[PDB]
Amino acid sequence: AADLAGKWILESSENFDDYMKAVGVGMVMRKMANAATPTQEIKIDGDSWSIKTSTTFKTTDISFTIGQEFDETTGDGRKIKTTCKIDGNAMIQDQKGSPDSILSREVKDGKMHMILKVNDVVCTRIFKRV
Ligand SMILES: CCCCCC/C=C\CCCCCCCC(=O)O
Repeated sequence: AADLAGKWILESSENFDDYMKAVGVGMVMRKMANAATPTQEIKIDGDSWSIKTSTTFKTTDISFTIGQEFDETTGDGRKIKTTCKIDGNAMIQDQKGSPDSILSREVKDGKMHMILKVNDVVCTRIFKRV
């Protein structure tokens, strides 16, 4: 999953609104989130990762070590417990909370494919390298 490193910007999104409804995001925040075109900046050093997700207004930062659970507060304010793993080319972010989510990032054809899963919802957000 080493190629995930660098800076990325949203290029396409499918079913993000349904993902947001499923994790309980309110209408006002969903409208703002759907209207955003975020960047992700990903740094990797060994099993040390950080990811900064930015819009012009609001940023979130997380840092973690592969395999080691950490406390995370999502952009929408949910408190969760997250453990990140590597499965081949993908880094998978297993988020435990109310509800659980699984977020995977994998580079395919030079684009970062992010897949956000909650219940039976599958959201796909594709990012291009900046
Ligand atoms: C992520 C911070 C800016 C938006 C604030 C949170 C709004 C809605 C919750 C979105 C879920 C967070 C996952 C976004 C993944 C991404 O686009 O990179």
